[PDB]
Formats: sequence, structure tokens, C-alpha cells
Amino acid sequence: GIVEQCCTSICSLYQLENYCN
Amino acid sequence: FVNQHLCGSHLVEALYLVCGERGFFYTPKA
Repeated sequence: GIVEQCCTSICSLYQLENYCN
Repeated sequence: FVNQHLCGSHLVEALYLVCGERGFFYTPKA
């Protein structure tokens, strides 16, 4: 998940847009 | 900006700026 990918580790613009509508 | 540890309201704030008028969905447990 977005918590694992962007919070417990470092986020990226690439993974952030996978969560937009 | 987007490249840093983003947790809680910080990640909800980042998603809000990036998705813009597209919206987004926050599901911590998924």
C-alpha cells in the first residue's frame, strides 16, 4: 500500500498518481 | 516535495496537490 510505499519508505510522483481518480 | 517520507495528513496533503481536480482515494489498510 500507499502507506508502505510512501510513508515507511520514500514516495515518488509515479506511485502517488496511482491513487488519483 | 513528493520525494520524502509522507505520513498521515502530510500524505493526504501531497495527494491533494498532485491529483488536483481529479480527486484521489486514501486507503491506508489495503
